[PDB]
Amino acid sequence: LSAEDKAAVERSKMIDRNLREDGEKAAREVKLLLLGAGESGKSTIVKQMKIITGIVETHFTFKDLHFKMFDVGGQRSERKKWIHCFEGVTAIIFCVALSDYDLVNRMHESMKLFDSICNNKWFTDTSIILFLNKKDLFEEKIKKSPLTICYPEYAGSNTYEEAAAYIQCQFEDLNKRKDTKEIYTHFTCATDTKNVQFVFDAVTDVIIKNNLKDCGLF
Amino acid sequence: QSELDQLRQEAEQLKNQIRDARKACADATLSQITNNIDPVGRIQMRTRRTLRGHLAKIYAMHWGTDSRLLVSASQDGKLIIWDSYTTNKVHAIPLRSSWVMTCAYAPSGNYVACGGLDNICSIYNLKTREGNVRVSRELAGHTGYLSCCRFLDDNQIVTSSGDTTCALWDIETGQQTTTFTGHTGDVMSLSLAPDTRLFVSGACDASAKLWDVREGMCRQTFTGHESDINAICFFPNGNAFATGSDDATCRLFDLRADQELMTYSHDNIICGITSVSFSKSGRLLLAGYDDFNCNVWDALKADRAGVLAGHDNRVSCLGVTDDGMAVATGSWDSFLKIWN
Amino acid sequence: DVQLVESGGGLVQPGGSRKLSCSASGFAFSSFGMHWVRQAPEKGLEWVAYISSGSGTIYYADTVKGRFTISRDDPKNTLFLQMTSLRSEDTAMYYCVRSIYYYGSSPFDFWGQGTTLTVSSDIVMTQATSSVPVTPGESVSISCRSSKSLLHSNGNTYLYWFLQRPGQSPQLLIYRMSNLASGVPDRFSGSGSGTAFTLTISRLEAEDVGVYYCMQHLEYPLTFGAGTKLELK
Amino acid sequence: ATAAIAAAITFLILFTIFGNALVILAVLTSRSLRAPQNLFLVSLAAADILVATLIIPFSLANELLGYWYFRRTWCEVYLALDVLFCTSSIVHLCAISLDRYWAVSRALEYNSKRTPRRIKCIILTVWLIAAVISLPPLIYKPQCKLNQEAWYILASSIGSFFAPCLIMILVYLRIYLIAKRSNRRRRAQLTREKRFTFVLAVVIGVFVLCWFPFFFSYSLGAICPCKVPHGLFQFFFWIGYCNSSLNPVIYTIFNQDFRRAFRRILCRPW
Amino acid sequence: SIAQARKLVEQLKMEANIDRIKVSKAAADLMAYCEAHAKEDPLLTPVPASENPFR
Ligand SMILES: Cc1cccc([C@H](C)c2c[nH]cn2)c1C
Repeated sequence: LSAEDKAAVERSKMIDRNLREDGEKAAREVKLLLLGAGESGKSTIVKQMKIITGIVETHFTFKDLHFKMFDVGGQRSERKKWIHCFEGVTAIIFCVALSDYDLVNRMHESMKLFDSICNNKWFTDTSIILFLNKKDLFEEKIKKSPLTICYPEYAGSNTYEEAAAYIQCQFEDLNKRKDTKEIYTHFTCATDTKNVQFVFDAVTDVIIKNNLKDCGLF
Repeated sequence: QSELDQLRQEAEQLKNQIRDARKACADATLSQITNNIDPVGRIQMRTRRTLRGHLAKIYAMHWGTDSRLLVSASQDGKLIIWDSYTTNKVHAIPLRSSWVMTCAYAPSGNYVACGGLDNICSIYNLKTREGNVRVSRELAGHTGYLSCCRFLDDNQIVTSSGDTTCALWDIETGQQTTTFTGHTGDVMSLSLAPDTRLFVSGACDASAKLWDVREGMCRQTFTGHESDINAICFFPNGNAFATGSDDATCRLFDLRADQELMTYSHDNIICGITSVSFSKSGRLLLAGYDDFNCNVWDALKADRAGVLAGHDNRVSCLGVTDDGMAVATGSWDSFLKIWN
Repeated sequence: DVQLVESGGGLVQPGGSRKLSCSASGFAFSSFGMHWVRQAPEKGLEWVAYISSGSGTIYYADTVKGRFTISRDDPKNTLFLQMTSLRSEDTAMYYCVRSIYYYGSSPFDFWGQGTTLTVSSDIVMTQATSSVPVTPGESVSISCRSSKSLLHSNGNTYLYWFLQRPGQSPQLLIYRMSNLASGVPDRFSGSGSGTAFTLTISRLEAEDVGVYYCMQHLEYPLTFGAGTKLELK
Repeated sequence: ATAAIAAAITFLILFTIFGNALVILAVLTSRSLRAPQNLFLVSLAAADILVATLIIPFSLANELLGYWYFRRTWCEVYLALDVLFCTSSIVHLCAISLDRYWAVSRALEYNSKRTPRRIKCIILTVWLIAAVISLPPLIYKPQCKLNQEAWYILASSIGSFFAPCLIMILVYLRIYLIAKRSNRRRRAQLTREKRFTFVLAVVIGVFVLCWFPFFFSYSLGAICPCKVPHGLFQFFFWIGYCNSSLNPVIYTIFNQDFRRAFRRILCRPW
Repeated sequence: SIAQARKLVEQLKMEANIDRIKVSKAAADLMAYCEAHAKEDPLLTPVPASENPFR
């Protein structure tokens, strides 16, 4: 037996060890997914996230740790047949704009888009994070036209603290499952450090919860 | 005046005059014919191989030429050229992308191809004496996502995307030859005739269009399903073809009689049908479902002739060789197994 | 298109110790095992050593072990051969050889220039007789008969037909007894069964005359014969 | 009479056959358990089966009709293996505890360092530490007793139990403080708090009530060469044996992935 | 607008001249193809280890 199989199993083992030592390098790094809307805010939040067709990755670094952003909006097709291929990710970013309420049912379209991702059968473990862009641009929106244009079922004041909190309250009360994942929300800013650092901390909490998923302390 | 509504009513008029002309001709059902047939027996078959080399999902597989070599794809951007006798792996191919939807192998044995969400069908060489794994060509003409692609020869390939279309490329020139526009839903998969003259395309609009290769126009459009269509394979003679859907009903269409013939209903679990396969000489239609199973339907009895064991995740691709001696199942838990 | 770089030296008295180098360019050097083929001036080929790809398999012959050492440097793409305690009967022409071993591969498919060094129970193979008159149009039946049966129920039969052109390095013709090498015409129709072998060369043209070697590769070391060359007369 | 009790000990051996190697199979054929924190559990199961199949039948032969036999020079080898395979188990337990501390104390920049090469380095390091503990019964020189000079028994007792037990107590108290910090819609919190309180209570309690009285009786004999009742000492020795059986129960049933693996193993015959 | 309502009418007018086959004849063809090649299918009937390179 094993005429030249003693040299064939050597090739069978070399590029099998290569698969292991190349898969560990891709499995130890953390991945962050990015949904959004139609050209809403996925260009402003990637101004800091730049560097070290279909979908294109974004491989930047922060505190000597490489992140991989996976865009979605480049796919001009349906979502029912490839959203299961993007599982195993740590954090899903769902960037939402605020100044698109007047143009038409755009904010009402983003609510049922947020509803389809929080009740997905494949994303029942990955925690989702939503941004709220145009923080300074939404402050001048209320004095011309309030938020109560197409809301007869809700009454409130015309202050900026009430308008920014009700959008955060309406998005958070959409998930049917509340035990596993926890929706995070952060208003953006014009700075560079505090725009991503909370997101940094957010990913930290997820892995801590993932460790509480591992030790059984959850 | 306003004859656009009349042009819309001409569609239903020509439908009722042409497609609803199957009342005095489509009379022979498959219960009077299949009464005096003989069954195949309870098929007891077990796994002979277990290819534990991958680390991600597997939903792309195509055989070799002499029923020897496997082509498999993972979600790490890795192609593996498996051997089916000694559990050997020959070529490990790193990829520029990471999410692979389909793969194919040449009918001669030289080239491979793979594609995914990056809208690039990359054709690679294996017989290169200078840097054994290298990039031959990278085709790109779609704006959605590549779904399934199969070879015709060492110079052409038939690809299909989610752009409600499918195309026939050219390896020698690098451009495209034709584009098969005129489709409504998302194209999911395709199969082709063994003499390579007619190919059947999949859909998400519950249709199975038989196209043409040379002339560049559509030939036949079918119906019958109430959901999407995930996998279509073609009969080894040229008469029929099977279609798998998401309502646990695998149907068997027909081209000569132009009538749907047999339905496969699984009354236990109503999960989808994500892979179909024929045998060598019929009478054994293999079907990989979403309920962690792999069932064996009969081509004339429509009862299950034995089951197959499952995995930790769903069986997503099937395969029967050119001679008919190896069934290969590929699931999402990296356990590409080879049955009897 | 690929290149193999070698060097040379002078005559060495019996009792020396040197190092030879083989460099490669044009292909990936890491994924090929490396042979050393030593050609005596009496036309008889013989084998020295083999190193594998993953540096875990080093093979020698019977009368070779002990005083020879092989090594390789993959970022430098070089092959080093340290020879100690040289004699007056082990100095000859050398060849550094790339070879890969998988299903559908071609071992001994491209050799190199090599070096010149001068001074001053295996498997029995039969090669007789190296004097056959050929014309441009005459066929030939080269006799190469083995003793051990090469039917492993595998079913690869491991015999290799090589052609040596006069003046340059020899090249492969037939690998695994029934295939055809890349860049070789289809005149070399070879076949056989178990023990018998036949190399039918029909429609001959007077441009590829040389020495025909048949090599047996079921067990180590590499067994050879004596040589089979043609003639115009 | 007595041997039926030993038959229960035999049943004890059977559970060490049943659990540990099965846990090894739960690492071998899995996809969700490919994470590199399970090599510690593989080495712990290997250490437990090396406790069982090498030490426990000879202990059963030694306790029943007490005198040492089957050779003359096997006494030192048996004492060395008995110290080695148990000290290895204790240091694998404190290594699991330290890895679970380093999981949540530094979250992001530790996963770039938690490589299986580092895990194998920690495993070989703690096996070499156990070998250093088990060496001074080999070097420096019919009842096969357990007795050495006063310099070794204190050092071996401390470096076997009293430093890893103190490290595990401080680590799991820090884990309890972190899990109290990482908890803050109310009925899913007040029961979750009792859940991880019960888990961190059982993990820190079964180890203490399973090892601490034997090391207390083993350390009072060098502090005060005063109480030798010879009744509770052998019972504490068997209680010290019992963790080689109790290890697959604690560290596996509290996770969803190990329970899913046990379910897919035990559902295929049924 | 007009072209998408015209191409469907052209497709329905080009899918009219099809000389179809009787359904019983097309079923007899599929029956005869499975009957004639019933001994060249080594998956319907198992083969021993001498006729199989797997076992
Ligand atoms: C110091 C030390 C370290 C490890 C094991 C032991 C004894 C032999 C024991 C405890 N339980 C099982 N055997 C000692 C004394």
